[PDB]
Amino acid sequence: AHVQKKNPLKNKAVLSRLNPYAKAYKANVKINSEKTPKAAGEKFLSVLHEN
Amino acid sequence: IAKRAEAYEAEYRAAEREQIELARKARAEGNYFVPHEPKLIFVVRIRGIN
Amino acid sequence: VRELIYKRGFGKVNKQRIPLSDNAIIEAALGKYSILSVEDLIHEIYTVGP
Amino acid sequence: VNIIKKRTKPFKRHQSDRFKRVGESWRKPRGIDSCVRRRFRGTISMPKIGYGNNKKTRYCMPNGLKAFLVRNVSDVELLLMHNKTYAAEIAGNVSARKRVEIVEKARALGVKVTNAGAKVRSQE
RNA sequence: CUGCCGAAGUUUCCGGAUAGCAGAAACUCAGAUCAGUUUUAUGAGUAUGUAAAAUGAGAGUUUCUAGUGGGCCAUUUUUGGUAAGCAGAACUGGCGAUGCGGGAUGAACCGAACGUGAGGUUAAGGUGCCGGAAUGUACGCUCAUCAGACGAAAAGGUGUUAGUUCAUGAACUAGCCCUGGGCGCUUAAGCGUACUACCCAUACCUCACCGUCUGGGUUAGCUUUGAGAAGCUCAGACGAGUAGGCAGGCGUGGAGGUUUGUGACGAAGCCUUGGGCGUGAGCCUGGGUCGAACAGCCUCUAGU
RNA sequence: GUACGUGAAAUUGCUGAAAGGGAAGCAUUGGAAAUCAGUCUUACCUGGGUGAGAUCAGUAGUCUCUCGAGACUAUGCACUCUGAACCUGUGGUAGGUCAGCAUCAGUUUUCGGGGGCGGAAAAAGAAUAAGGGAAGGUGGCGUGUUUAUAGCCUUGUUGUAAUACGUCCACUGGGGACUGAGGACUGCGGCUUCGUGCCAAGGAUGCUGACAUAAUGGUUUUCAAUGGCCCGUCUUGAAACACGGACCAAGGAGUCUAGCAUCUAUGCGAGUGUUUGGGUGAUGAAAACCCAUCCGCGAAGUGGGAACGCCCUUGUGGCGUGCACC
Repeated sequence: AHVQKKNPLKNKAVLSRLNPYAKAYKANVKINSEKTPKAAGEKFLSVLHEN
Repeated sequence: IAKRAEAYEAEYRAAEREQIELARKARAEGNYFVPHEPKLIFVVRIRGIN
Repeated sequence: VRELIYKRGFGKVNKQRIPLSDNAIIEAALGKYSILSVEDLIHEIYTVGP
Repeated sequence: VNIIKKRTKPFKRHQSDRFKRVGESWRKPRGIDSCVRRRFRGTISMPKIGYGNNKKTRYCMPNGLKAFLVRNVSDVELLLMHNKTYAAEIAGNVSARKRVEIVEKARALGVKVTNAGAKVRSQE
């Protein structure tokens, strides 16, 4: 048993064996849009742009 | 395992988003955010046995 | 953490370096702690569980 | 499992070429100051267990067979079940009369003979 | 011949009894302890110590039983110093039993500690040529007619580069230049800094193989037959080595047994740029020479 | 061929080949030259024809073993069998070194395409716009100006952004190199309505090409590149140094024995030990075999291994060897 070690990051068949979740993963989800509320008050900006 | 693995990944994403949102509100409002100090560390030995 | 346990992941089984090629290897050694897979092992390591 | 030799050169005794009184049969150097025992750079190699050959291919001739020493027709018939694993090698002191009898018997058994042409002539 | 284990190189009294280091045997023992380790806080005086937390490892033994009873390189702390060096304690490790990459070369400097190999990647050092690798990028100093690359030293510099202070100047500060491995190099192939590329160790990774150690499997011996159970099989880790210890083997003379063994159709020996086997001691074999005896296996023996 | 069996090494002469310039021999890797080794397609399968014979006879006898098992002897060649001989096939498959490619698996190196998420939700910038100054532009008179017939900076500000950097994708497309351990089946998985199903899932397979008078490698001599000190002893910190060594062959050093102790094996066991001696041994008789009387030595509370019965199991209860505690 286990004559050869196969890398789950390269062998996709070994990955499905070890992780029964990679089938439904959906890595790149989109959470941003064209209404991004830039959040940096004038107090913080003044401190940052100080001296 | 499929349900547990899915739960773990959602936990990581929620925690990562929580840090981003909390820092965003601290930056915008005016105070400062101090995230939790690390609890897990990876050590690599770089010197030989001599 | 995730890639280390996958590519370079080995477990101490009967004082032997047995690679974690199957979830049954992890369960047979950490089943008493409700760790049954590599993702449970990753979750325990990354989040520093009990 | 093809035959692999970790080394083909022999291990010659140190200073065996310099002196005719010193044979080339390997002798482990005992001098503490000797650079060969200390295994310096450029010096000759020493027999180590790492040089040992594969157990499966050990004792195997380049054709994959193991030499089995044979002195009469009784020894050839022994390789009936092992003609794919062993080759018959007639001893050096077996006369040319017995060598002929061995060679004909080995031919029917399908047994390779390493020195089947020694001490004999052919006449077709 | 190979394999495995492996020191001490010095406390204490005083040629030894020791101890200690390294092995064997007889044990018991994880619901237990141990540690060239860090802690918690308070006890005492940041250090030091404490009982009970973290990390790692299963540990404690009792008996006897080989070898050693020095030094060197020195570092550091450190005492006295004394023209000045230097010497004196402890401490620290290394060399001593240790090969390898670098250091132009190198017994003690920088890396790294070793089974046989393939591939990859590095360390210390390096990439003008010798020499494997950018005559790479960016920003600066210097032109040395004794450059630089590795005390005559105080100063002198109508030698400078930048800056600081006071303020037309004055000095000051810091750094380069002068006076006091080879070839060659000069907006460098020198020096300083930053940044990517690249070179390669016996080191690191992956794989194969050798061996040792450790753990596991294997009998109503199942048509998987793989029960020389002293066999077969699975797995993981490891590999320097002096003294010393322990295993397994190779070879020689003779003896008991055995091969219903080899031999004048050529024994033994010898020669040979013939062939093969074994990590090795060694063994088998072709040809030549030669002319009467000789060998394998099990055991015994020794003027081996 | 009496300088006489075999005829080693050191050493010498001649001949042949090769290399020559000073540490050298030697080690590693290949070239060249010389030489050598083994590996071959041949068989297998199938069909018919012809004859054959026995382990075949809707067959007769003998022998040896334990009805039938072997060996034969006659007689037949169909019924079966003999891949049996040959003709017929010109049927079909065809084994060892090299080489090439393709599908893969392991390791690794090297370019590229996208997509999320972070930062001042990048900063800039294009761009809406108010003001100001000069490295004063343009006008005005080198001096001073404030957009003129350039514009610059600052500021809020125009629809939002984009990009860079960091990070992630169980997103994706190529190139190169090394490796192929194992050897029926099991297992974990993915596809698949299910599948003696298929698969990149407990380690390489498939498709081809070249050669026997050759291909491929080995050996020897030499060359090239890289490295490389002379051993043994003694010394001391390792050294160094000083000792031994012209060469070759043969000989040449922990042996035998008497005690003692340890460990192991073997026999017997409160015993044990035949061999001072006697008996005996017909064939070799210094052996082996047998033993009368003496004698030597020896002797005269807990923990806990293992097992039983209960307890879902742990655990409890009864019973404890050896040894250490009491």
